[PDB]
Amino acid sequence: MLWKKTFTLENLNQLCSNSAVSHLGIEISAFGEDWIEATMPVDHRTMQPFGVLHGGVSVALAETIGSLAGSLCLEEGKTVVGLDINANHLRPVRSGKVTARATPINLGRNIQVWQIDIRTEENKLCCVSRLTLSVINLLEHHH
Amino acid sequence: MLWKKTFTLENLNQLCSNSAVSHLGIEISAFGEDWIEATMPVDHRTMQPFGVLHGGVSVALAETIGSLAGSLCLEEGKTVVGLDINANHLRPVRSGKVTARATPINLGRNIQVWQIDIRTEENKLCCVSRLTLSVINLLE
Amino acid sequence: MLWKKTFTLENLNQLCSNSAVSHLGIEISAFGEDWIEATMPVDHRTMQPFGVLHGGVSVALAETIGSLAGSLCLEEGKTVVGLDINANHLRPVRSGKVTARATPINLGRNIQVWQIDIRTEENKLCCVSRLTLSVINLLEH
Amino acid sequence: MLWKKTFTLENLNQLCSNSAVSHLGIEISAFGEDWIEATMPVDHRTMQPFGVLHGGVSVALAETIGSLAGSLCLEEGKTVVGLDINANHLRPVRSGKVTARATPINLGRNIQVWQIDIRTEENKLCCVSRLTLSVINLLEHHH
Repeated sequence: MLWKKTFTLENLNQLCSNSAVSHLGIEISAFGEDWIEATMPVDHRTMQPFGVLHGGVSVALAETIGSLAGSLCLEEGKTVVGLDINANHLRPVRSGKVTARATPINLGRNIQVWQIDIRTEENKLCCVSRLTLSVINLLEHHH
Repeated sequence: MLWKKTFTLENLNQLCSNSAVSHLGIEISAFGEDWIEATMPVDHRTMQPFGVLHGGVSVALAETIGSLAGSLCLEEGKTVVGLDINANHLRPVRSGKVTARATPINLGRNIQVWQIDIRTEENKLCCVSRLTLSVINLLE
Repeated sequence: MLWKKTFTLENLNQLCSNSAVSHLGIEISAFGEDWIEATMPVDHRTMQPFGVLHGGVSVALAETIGSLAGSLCLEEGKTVVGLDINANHLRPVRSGKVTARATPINLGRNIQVWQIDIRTEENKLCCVSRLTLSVINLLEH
Repeated sequence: MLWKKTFTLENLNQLCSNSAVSHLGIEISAFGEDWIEATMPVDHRTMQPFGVLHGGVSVALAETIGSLAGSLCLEEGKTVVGLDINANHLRPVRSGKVTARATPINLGRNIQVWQIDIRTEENKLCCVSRLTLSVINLLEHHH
């Protein structure tokens, strides 16, 4: 099992409240031994001005679930900071909710690399992303 | 000039109402000869739970302003589709507003590449992004 | 299956000769129903100065196998143009050959997106890459 | 200012000898206060079968010049490792030499981000790239 922190979906969702995450309707929704998922609605909150899911907001979803995932793979007292992200948009989404699944590509001492695949409710791949994170020690004095 | 469509900031801001763009408090805020800017507040709509600007939302800002810029560089009957984007987050932002400026790298017949630089109110670069768009001929 | 062109490894290697591909000692090495591989030695032709495989060169390999894979998924009279590529380097490589496997992510009408994984001799992932290609119709282009 | 190591272009070219850098005909060719350049011939060593400069080889040139630049900004005892790179290929090149310039975007304690722009001898922009580097310390014992 990948995780080093103990958590529940309910506790994760509470932590994310009052932030860009809750503001965008994003919900941490499911997890397994080595992946975790978040969903997000396609509606006026998340669409670009022509009735489709805003591609930039898709990336917001990817960075959210990947950073969360990366932190859960570290012991208490450590967490991650997003360094960079890239993504390809593969198809437009007009309705329903999308689901982003984060899976680890490499978990280093200092650097983590995560894959995030975002799929429509029809299970079609609509976005693929790769995220690079830095591992930080929370007890270091300068923060 | 760069622009092929006529537009005003008020018009552009009306086009973006009741969407992800207005939902994030993003405002199309200025433009020149070959650049255009949008602003976004750093607050509870746009921050991580832990109180810094959400880097994913900076990307949303970047894609908004670059795609808009891309469409303005095309004649009527043509538009753009977001193909890919990448970004580096350079520094944390904890308050104020940030400004994203889109400038063109290459405007081709089929493909456009745009640079987006996002800066803090202290004029510091906090995020850089490159955006690739596909040019589509709607009627033709 | 995946491929729309018939081909052999021998034919592919020959087409690639007297170019950057052969200059780098890259060889098209195996394929399956929906993936294709190339190998590349780690020696003085491909190392950066302090004795490890050069990351940029690893990306040249990725773009090589991804683009070839792309072209083999199209019918005659069609081909691909590299639009962009990105990669993460995961670990240093000091010897042997590395192997790059291309697998498709999405093959659309006008754009193809390809995944490329590069692994060492002990099957360790040393580089991961995504490549974006433009589909061109040679008969109007 | 930017540079923390003392160097000349001859030193740098000496350092790159008998490596992928020399193998590709890449030459360190100029530098200023805030940037450094390298050239590379477009010929059979560097073209793809279709007779244009190999895009992957352009990225090799970008990573080369950015990583070298990255190490030159650091005190003796420290250097860099490539973490990731991305590039867009903007136009075919079929002859002459290309020139790549690395200019820093942000230099952190642990992470550096570099811009590389590659141009043809007509000074047309043919490739833009961004490189992320990790800062390492070579002088730690033991350890």
